[PDB]
Amino acid sequence: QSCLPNWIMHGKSCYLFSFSGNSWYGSKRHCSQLGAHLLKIDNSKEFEFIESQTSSHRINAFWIGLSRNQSEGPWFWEDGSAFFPNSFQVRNAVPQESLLHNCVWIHGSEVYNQICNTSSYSICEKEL
Amino acid sequence: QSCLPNWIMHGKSCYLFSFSGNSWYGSKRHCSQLGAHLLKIDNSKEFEFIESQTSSHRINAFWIGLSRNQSEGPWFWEDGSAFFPNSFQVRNAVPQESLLHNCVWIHGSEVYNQICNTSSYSICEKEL
Ligand SMILES: [Ca+2]
Ligand SMILES: [Ca+2]
Ligand SMILES: [Cl-]
Ligand SMILES: [Cl-]
Ligand SMILES: [Cl-]
Ligand SMILES: [Cl-]
Repeated sequence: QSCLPNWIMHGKSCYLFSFSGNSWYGSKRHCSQLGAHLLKIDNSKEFEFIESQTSSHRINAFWIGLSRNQSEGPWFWEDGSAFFPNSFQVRNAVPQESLLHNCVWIHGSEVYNQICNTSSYSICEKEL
Repeated sequence: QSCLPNWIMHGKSCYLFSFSGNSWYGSKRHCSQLGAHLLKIDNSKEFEFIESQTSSHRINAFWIGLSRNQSEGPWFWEDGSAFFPNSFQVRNAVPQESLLHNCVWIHGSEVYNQICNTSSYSICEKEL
């Protein structure tokens, strides 16, 4: 069971920390070109691993595979599964301030909703 | 190469026509669990193939992998690539009438925006 050069193994996955700026959509499509998807956080061990990387790279945020379709309405992971705050809650959460903030990125130790077209770094994930 | 039993080959893909009702999100989940994604239409030949199936199965509509994160926002395929009306235009397009209509399905020969949570059939796609 292998990961590609420059991808990091943890748990049951391979990870690319992409230090390049893209909208959330551009990030999704970059991960897709690599046969991967934007990060889905599945458990606490996965979260703490990711967080140990994002908190050590806190100059930019990293787009992840979490988004909603309505400007407030349910968060869903890139595989279509529902969000549960098992490891973290999405931050910036009153009605008004959340307006058009429909995609999610990690910045340091915090997971934030954000305007989808914002240029940021990203994390891709592929199964080990 | 090969497609799974009950998946149909066309062009460079294998297709599952899923005759089971789900939300757009639930359809996304089902395709993801099969190592697949919701239909992405890449070309006119692919569209015409799909349309010969949807127009012969008109009792229900089929969720596909096209959605937007806000109603005043651009459609994107499930791989993050931008939508272009090469084969079809999404139908129901005046501002006020397509609010909360943020996911796309095919019904017969037409592609419509719809309320994401609506239950219908779906089409999964994976590479041949
Ligand atoms: Ca994961
Ligand atoms: Ca396709
Ligand atoms: Cl993704
Ligand atoms: Cl978790
Ligand atoms: Cl999908
Ligand atoms: Cl059309």
